[PDB]
Amino acid sequence: MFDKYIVVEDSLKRVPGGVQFGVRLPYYRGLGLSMVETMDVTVDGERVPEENLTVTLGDRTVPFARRDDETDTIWNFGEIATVTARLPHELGPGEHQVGVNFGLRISYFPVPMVGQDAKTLKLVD
Amino acid sequence: MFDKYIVVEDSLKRVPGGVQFGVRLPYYRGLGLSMVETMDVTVDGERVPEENLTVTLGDRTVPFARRDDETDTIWNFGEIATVTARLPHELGPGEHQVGVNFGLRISYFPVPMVGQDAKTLKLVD
Amino acid sequence: PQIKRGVSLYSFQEEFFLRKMTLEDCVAACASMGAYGIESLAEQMMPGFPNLDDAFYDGWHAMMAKYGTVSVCHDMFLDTKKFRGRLMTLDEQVESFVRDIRHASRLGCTVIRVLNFVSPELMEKVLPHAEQSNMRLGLEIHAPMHFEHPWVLRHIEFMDRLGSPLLGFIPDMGIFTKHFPPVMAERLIRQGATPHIIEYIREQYDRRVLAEYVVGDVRNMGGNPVDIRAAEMLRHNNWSNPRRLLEHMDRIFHVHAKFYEMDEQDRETSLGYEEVIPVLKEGGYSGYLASEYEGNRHIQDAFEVDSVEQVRRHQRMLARLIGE
Amino acid sequence: PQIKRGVSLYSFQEEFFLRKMTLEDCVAACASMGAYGIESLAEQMMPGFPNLDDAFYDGWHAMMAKYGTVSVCHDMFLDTKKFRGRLMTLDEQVESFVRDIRHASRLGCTVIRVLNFVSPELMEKVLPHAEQSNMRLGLEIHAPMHFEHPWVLRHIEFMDRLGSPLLGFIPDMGIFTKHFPPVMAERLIRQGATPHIIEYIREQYDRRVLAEYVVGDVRNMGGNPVDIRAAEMLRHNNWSNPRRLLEHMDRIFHVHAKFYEMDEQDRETSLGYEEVIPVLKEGGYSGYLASEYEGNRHIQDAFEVDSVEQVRRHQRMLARLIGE
Repeated sequence: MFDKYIVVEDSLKRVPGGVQFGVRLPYYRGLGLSMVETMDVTVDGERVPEENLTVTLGDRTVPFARRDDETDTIWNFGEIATVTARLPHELGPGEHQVGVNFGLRISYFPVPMVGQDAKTLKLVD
Repeated sequence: MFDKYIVVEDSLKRVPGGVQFGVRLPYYRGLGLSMVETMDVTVDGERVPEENLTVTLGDRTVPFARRDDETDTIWNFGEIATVTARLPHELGPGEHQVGVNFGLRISYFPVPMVGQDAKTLKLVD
Repeated sequence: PQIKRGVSLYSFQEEFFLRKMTLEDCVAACASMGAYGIESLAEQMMPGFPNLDDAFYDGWHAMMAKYGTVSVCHDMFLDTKKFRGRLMTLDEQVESFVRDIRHASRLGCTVIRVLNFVSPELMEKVLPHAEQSNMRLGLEIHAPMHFEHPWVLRHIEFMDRLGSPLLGFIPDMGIFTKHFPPVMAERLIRQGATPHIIEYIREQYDRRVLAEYVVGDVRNMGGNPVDIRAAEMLRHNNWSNPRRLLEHMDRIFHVHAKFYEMDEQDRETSLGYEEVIPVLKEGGYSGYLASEYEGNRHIQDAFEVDSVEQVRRHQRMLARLIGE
Repeated sequence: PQIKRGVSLYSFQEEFFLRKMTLEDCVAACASMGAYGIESLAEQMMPGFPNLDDAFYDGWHAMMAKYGTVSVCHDMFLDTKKFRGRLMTLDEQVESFVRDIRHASRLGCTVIRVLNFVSPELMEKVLPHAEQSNMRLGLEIHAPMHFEHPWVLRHIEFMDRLGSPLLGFIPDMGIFTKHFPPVMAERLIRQGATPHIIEYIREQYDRRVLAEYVVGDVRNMGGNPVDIRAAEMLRHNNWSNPRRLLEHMDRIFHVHAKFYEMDEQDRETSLGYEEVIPVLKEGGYSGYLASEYEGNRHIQDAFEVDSVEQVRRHQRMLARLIGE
């Protein structure tokens, strides 16, 4: 659900070693960060490995590979997290494609619950 | 179901251009031949194409490719059919492996119903 | 004291398949158990059906008198997929069903087991033929169905509007599957399943967990294809409320006393016989319980099959629960 | 004249997600329709749960008084798979459930919506804590379950032995899914489904044909991956017997008036409201019907969402069927 709102418009900004952008969770309530089981990120069609990913929720920045220790860190309903991607080369100006594929470990649901979205974003300075 | 009884012991005999053997249907009642949807025959691991296979039930011998027209030719419960396999070379004496893989179009069942068997038969003279 | 004991000869399919028992052998075995009510499968042990001649049927009548047995139930089949690439027309199906109505009339039967997948619409269209032979139509209710499944609910609608006493049900005891049947589980492990995974599955079955949770759960814990097939059997075996039978007693014509395994205690090891039979008594049921042994297909890979012995124990158990 | 109207704030998720409606906006919308009973999802529109302070809860109490609304029901969640590689222990689960009992106690609610998948064994262990807050625990019954499902049957077994008036049920109207929801089928075609096959699937749904037959038949007719997923929804949407509710009236604490689409005629397009509401009247129900709009997730790909308008129509429809 809410797939069309996963990648937030106008949120792509350069940071040292990569780019950041805004992401919303495709689920109808808050969920502990530890149950965001998979999050496949693509920039310009290239997959960004999990070791190069961070999620910022409110005032908390966590490496994506350590989310298991965030059992009580809530991705609140509709809260925008800032995802930071370390990239192997600097990004030029203009528009770029950002893809996100979610898998949620939902306890009352037997298989990972899925939502997916992709948008073309311009690099805002 | 009835898988261990599909290939009938001691029934392998030479005929012109191949071999014949006895086959029982792995189902608990008689069934029209037209619903034997697949019958994959292997001799010594080699697949015998469907055009080189015939089925004899009682006094009726039908080419396997024409079984669709046998809507009322019944494979009776427990009845042994004589299956004749046209082969590309004569079979030497002694023991050989015979495999049969059934798929039955059973009307109250959603997917092909399956049964499988293989036995080593000696070419009896 | 109104429940009568019978046997579906389907119970003896293994010996019949191997030509160890003839048809008359099966009826003979039945009377020796005091199971005088006979349920039969024409497409299974009377080759030549639906073209049986008066000589056959009169002979069946003479056999019944010799053994003191009674021809109770005929079990129809409907091969709607007989023609490749299409299904039968509704009109073609009525013809197939009438074969079975005629034969059941000619067999001396009082009821037909109408296959569970038969449509309300086909039942309605063949009803006049049933009326002509004063022949009852009992829809088998088998797993995962039950008297509250919408398919049966829709059937109940049709029978409620039409109001004919010839339309009804045959509950099959697999809708009262209290535990995952032992003989099924044992074959699954013999087929290569993980015994630890089987144990989880059997435990979860008793807990009544949704089948789909169990499927994904067995999947998630590393189950093999056999384990997956084992777990997915939870979609095909179900418990249902035995007291629901009280609401429909007038439409329960006959009962499939399905069973898989009678232990050395004259106890059925997985089906809820001890619950259903008291209810039938509460409801005044006066029909037959017909042993419907299906254990053969599960044990035959590793064990000799003895359907007669197995039926003797089932019949002794039925007598016990009935109170005779 | 005792059935009361309420709304689950879950209905406004689209506007709340987009920050188009605040939490107070949601209660405000509710009072304008005369739906004074509020069912809420703490993990959805109260960030900071379960660490809400007395200022929040006192503030919620003051809001209720301003709108004349009544805080009826809290919807709990249980994240048993919170820890990777394991499920919560029974002691950890009680802790999660008691959080929700405390919060529901502090929110002024009289009942908790207990997730359908919660085990009978867990219901039993938190019961003494429920007793301390005079808090009812209502198990949601939603598709493909129903009041005769063995999972619910097993729950009834536990509640019968324990004998507590605080244990009960929340029927969810998806078990009265009379037709395959139109908005589901329409989204399916937008996703690439074959329209004629969607029509076959929708047709078979009304016929009550077994889900597994329809799936294999759609597979067999050449369905693409989207068609197959469409057919398998028949395993997740079901019809059930509306009169079965009369047997459980003492345990129906609250009802999920689920809906997907109210058309311009103020008629719900696929759910059996016209059958269920008369039964509740017949049964003496004095609880709430709480709007639970879920159409948003299906229509949002091609249409703007109007949860407020949709709930207005749902509430007008409920009022009519009740007789007010």
